[PDB]
Amino acid sequence: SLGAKPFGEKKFIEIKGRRMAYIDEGTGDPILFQHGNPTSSYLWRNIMPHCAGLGRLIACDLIGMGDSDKLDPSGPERYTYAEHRDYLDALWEALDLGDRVVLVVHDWGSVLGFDWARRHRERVQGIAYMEAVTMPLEWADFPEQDRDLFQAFRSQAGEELVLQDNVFVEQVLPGLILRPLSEAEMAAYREPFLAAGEARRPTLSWPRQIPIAGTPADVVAIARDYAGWLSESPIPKLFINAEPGHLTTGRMRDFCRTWPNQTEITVAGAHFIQEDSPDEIGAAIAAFVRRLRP
Ligand SMILES: [Ca+2]
Ligand SMILES: [Cl-]
Ligand SMILES: [Cl-]
Repeated sequence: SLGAKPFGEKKFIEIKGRRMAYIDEGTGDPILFQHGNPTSSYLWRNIMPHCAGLGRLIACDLIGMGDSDKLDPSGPERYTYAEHRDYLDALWEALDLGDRVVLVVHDWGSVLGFDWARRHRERVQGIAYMEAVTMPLEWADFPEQDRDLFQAFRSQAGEELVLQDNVFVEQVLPGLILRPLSEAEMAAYREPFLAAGEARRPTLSWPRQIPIAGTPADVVAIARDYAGWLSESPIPKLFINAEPGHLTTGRMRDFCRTWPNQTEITVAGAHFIQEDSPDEIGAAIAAFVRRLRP
């Protein structure tokens, strides 16, 4: 069902001298849910219950997000993809995930998860993905109506929009969810970002890192690498397509539809589809995991 309550209990662990927060419920092989910008483990709260008893259910809060520590001193050079990956790699190592992991990914969680899967392919049992960065983008691949805003994030205007005015949390987020969010739901999304200034830096560093028209080159190369790999990998896949969808449409979707050994369903949603169709998404993930784990 829908609902504003988080799933399970937040746990904390020290990583590179910082505390990171995560949900870790149940036993067995992990089903690892990764949020992106500007969300947290909270994104998965109505989806994870569908996988009850099917494995160890894990959702990590990226550094500087959710209940994870902020980086200090924060600034325009902090919270790059590379820095997030250092923290998340270390957290995932610390969690003792074993060698039959099912990844469930979204948004920046997909860049992180697809890249981790490429690097740890022997340990990946299945990959479920939705509204994901399936390959590097060209501007034509970025949803037309949001181009100007994201171009502004990727300019000097970004600090005012995001650090001062919290545009990613307050405008982009509800703008890409089809149903109205409750007061409690927005409170949960707002909480890590209540203070103006550097507390909000992760939500600006993220759009600045999106691999678009060759920039930034490091993230482009990472996405190029995992795009080639996923297009050939026999690892079972679940593609949760969205209508109307947002990012994973057009050529982005044409491309991921070429990936081997893949099941697809379509659910209602734009970008943050977990808030529109959580039960349809959860049901599909659970069915996928049941087939992977007979
Ligand atoms: Ca909306
Ligand atoms: Cl095992
Ligand atoms: Cl972003």
